[PDB]
Amino acid sequence: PDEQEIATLEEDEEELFCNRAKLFRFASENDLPEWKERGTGDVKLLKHKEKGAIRLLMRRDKTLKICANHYITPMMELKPNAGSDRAWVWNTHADFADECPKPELLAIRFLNAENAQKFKTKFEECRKEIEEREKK
Amino acid sequence: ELITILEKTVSPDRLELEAAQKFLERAAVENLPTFLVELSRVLANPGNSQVARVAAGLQIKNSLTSKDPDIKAQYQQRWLAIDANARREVKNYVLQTLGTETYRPSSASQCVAGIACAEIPVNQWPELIPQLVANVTNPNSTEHMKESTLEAIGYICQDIDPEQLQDKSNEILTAIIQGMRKEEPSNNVKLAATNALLNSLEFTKANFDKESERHFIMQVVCEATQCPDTRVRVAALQNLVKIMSLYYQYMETYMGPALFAITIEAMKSDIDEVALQGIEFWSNVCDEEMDLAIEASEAAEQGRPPEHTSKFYAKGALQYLVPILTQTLTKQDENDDDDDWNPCKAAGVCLMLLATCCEDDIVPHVLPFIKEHIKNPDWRYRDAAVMAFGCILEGPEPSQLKPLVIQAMPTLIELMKDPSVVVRDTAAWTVGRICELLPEAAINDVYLAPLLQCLIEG
Amino acid sequence: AAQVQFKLVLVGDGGTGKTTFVKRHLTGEFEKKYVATLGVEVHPLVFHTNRGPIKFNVWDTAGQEKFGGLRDGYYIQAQCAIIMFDVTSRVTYKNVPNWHRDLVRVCENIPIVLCGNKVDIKDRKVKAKSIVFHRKKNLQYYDISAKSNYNFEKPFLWLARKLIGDPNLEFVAMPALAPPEVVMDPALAAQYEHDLEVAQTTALPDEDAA
Ligand SMILES: Nc1nc2c(ncn2[C@@H]2O[C@H](COP(=O)(O)OP(=O)(O)O)[C@@H](O)[C@H]2O)c(=O)[nH]1
Ligand SMILES: [Mg+2]
Repeated sequence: PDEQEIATLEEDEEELFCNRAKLFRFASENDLPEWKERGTGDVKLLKHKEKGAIRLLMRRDKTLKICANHYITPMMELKPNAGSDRAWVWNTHADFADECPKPELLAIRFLNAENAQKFKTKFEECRKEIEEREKK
Repeated sequence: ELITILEKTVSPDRLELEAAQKFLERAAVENLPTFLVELSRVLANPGNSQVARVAAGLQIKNSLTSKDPDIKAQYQQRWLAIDANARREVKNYVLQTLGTETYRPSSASQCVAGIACAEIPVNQWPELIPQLVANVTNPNSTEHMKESTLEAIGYICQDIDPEQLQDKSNEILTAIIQGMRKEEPSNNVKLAATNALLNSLEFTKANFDKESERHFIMQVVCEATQCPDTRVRVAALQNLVKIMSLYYQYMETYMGPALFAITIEAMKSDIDEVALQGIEFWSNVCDEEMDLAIEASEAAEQGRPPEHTSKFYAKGALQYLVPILTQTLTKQDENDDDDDWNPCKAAGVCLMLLATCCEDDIVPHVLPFIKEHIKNPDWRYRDAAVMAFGCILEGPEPSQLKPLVIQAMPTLIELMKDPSVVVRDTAAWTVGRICELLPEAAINDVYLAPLLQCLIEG
Repeated sequence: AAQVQFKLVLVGDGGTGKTTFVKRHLTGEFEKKYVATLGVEVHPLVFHTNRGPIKFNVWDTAGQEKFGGLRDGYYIQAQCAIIMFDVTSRVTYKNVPNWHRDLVRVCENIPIVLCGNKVDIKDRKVKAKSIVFHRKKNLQYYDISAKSNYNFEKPFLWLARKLIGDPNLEFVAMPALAPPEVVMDPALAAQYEHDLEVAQTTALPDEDAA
């Protein structure tokens, strides 16, 4: 067959973070914008070896399909789910989950507290690094 | 020019499908007789593509049949009101197109079956049965002709009411048997005839009541079970299972001399499609005998049972069934899903049914296998042993099951830590069933809850 | 034609099944509202296996008899099919032989999978010991539930294994493609900020349900 050698294209990049979580997608296109499921799986943050580009990439479980794939920009800063302690909400302008750019609003809930805090700190570190890179 | 829109029916585009459906609905509503005549004319002509003829045949069939009985009756009543000449023309076209289809599933047979269901109870198509019988029995008929006619006969028998064709049931069975006979050179004809017989078994109750006809049917089915073609064997075993399900009381003269060896060889065969049916035969036998035992238990209050002819075939065949099932449980692979319907799961279900049926008698025939293979170095045999031990836990008296704390528990606890994942999961299943068994086998609940909690976390 | 797309057919029954099992794979969601299928709505599903990409033209057939339209017309040139029934209503299981007969009468020995939906709802009405049809016709059976994603990928994996001809076939991770970076007018950015705060205020109601 045409199997050749399957490449996930995760090479040439460093996996800064990886943990299990559940992700939700905001149905902005719907007349009722309420949240909808997107899948459960490991959320990975990938930093390019030399291009210095940090991106988010999450697949599902037992199907291994992409459900969220977009870069990280310095504009994705403020909005948290500070009311709760197991949630995080962010906005992306170019999502390539379905091989077509779309605007998306996403949420995530890891387990309760510690995973969420560690993810937030790592995300802030990556965002600060990308801001420092773009400032020059 | 219905050819273009019928060809459009296979396209995946939503707009094309919607347009095709709208055109079909408009044509059907505007003039049903002319629409049916044009559809049958398209179907009859062999110069059209396969898709167009199949679509036309399916449309004609849907014009006469519906899953809802009221809608089907309404369609048949509407069909009976069509002009006699148009009905004659469409019936002639549908009858003549038999045998001109090069694809195995004949679409014309469904139209024939629909028109038969519509007209036979009113006796409006008398020539249909003699024509089909002549087509089947003619030595000069082509293979496609035989296959199409046999499929049409099978559909007619399976669909129409049984009372309406009792007069010609004899001729129908004669044609089917002549199709199924070994002399037939075409395997496709054999498969079609066997499928027709399987579909028509419920219709031939009166024939099965006659001793000679029942004997002839059983003999031809047992002859067919030895056909070299795998699909013919599978169809014949399905026929045997259906016959056992429907005519259990009439199987006394055949069980043992002929059925026992065939079923045992099917179970021992290496082909999955054959072994599955071989195991299913005895599983259905056990289920029917359990139902008869329930009927006898109920009728113990009523004095005499109505039809309790249970000969306990399962109990007599237990000592031969058990070793074959235990051997079958060994055939497994690591990369195989535990929910995959291989002969292993069928063998396990059959073992559980036998345990629930024979009750106290299962243990002597199964326990030596467990003792021998509980510590076999091969993980497959160990898995088979633990699976069998777990299966036999339900149905025997708990007082008879007391030899489980003596030797079973200290070894299944070790097996729960076995390097192989499959045996680990099956031992977890076994100990889970033991968790449900132990409140009955325990003399007192002084250790029930703590041991239950320990085994849940085990 | 580098794809191996097959025409899959979902027959099912009235409600209780497709257009939610499919929608779970297509985008990923759980449609809690019953919108009866009107026609033969087609959704192309793509899976990745170690043998290469595989495609399924899923022809979703309506279960209601009045909404069938072309009742058996869609069962043409079909290469695989799935029969679905609700385990919470014995009526949907009673009609499985009719669907199997209709599939067989138009297609020649195509692989068929029998699936029982809504296994997570508890108070199961069709006990596992009462399901014997798959034994009779050598059909592969599964317990699935789109709400809890319990074995929701098994039928497609089994169908892929049967059609491709490799019992060892398994699902592999889908390759990742770098998204293109684009920017837009700041007015749309402010609109998206408004949508972001609207989303963050409405996130909690979903948490309470979950
Ligand atoms: N698949 C699935 N559906 C459920 C479950 N519990 C409730 N449902 C509902 O059952 C409905 C099934 O309808 P649907 O299959 O879409 O209708 P159909 O397309 O005509 O067959 C859905 O709208 C669900 O909201 C469950 O556990 N699994
Ligand atoms: Mg539907």
